[PDB]
Amino acid sequence: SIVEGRTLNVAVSPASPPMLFKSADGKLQGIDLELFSSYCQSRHCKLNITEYAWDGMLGAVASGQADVAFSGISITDKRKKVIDFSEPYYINSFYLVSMANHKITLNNLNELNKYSIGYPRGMAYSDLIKNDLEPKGYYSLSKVKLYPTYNETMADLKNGNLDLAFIEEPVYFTFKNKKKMPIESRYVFKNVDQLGIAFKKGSPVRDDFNLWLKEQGPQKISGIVDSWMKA
Repeated sequence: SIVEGRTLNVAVSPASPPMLFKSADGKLQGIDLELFSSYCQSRHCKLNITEYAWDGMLGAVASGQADVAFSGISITDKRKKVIDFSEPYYINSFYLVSMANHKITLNNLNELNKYSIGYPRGMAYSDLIKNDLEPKGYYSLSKVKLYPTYNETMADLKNGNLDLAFIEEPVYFTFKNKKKMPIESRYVFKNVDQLGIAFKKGSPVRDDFNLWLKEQGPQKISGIVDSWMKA
C-alpha cells in the first residue's frame, strides 16, 4: 500500500454544521470527521488536523500543503482544476433565506436585484451567481455582501443589514431547527450542488477513500449522513 499507515495533513474550517463544526465543548464534530475517521481507522492512518479560515483550508489543499480538506466542501468545476474530490456524499441545495418577519416573496429570478444577498467569502454561491445569474442580469457579484463565516452572515441578517442570506440546506436546517433561529427560505435552488471530501491533486488517498466508501456501501454512508441530519 501507498496509503496504509500514513500520517495525513488535514485542513478543516469547522463552521458548516452538521458537516463539520465544534461542540459547546470545543471538540470537532460532524459528518466529515466521522467519515474520514472511519476511513483512517480502516487504513491505520493518523490525522494531523489544522483549522483554517475557509480560504485558508481551500488554499492549503489546492497548494498540496494539506493532503485532505473537509468542512462540507462543494464539488465545483473551478475547484476540481486544483483539487481532487471523493464521490459526493450529499446532494445539496442552496436556499435564499430571510428573517421570518421580513416577507420577501420571490416569484422568479428577475426579483433578486431589489435585495442584498450575503454569504461567506470563498463559498460556492459566487460560482452560481457568476455562471447562472449574472449572464441573464438577475444579479451581479458586485452587489453581494461577503462575510467570514455563516455566523457573521446570520448576525447581519438578524440585525436587518442583509435582506437575504445564501445558505446551503443542511446549514439552514441547523440554524432553523436546531438553533431555532426565526428564519425562512424564500427561494430554493434544488439539487444544484454536491458535497465531497477534498484531496490534494493526484492523491491516491482520493481513490482509496472512494474505494472505502464502496466497501461501506450506500446504505451505511447515507445512514451516517442522515444520522447527523436527524440529530
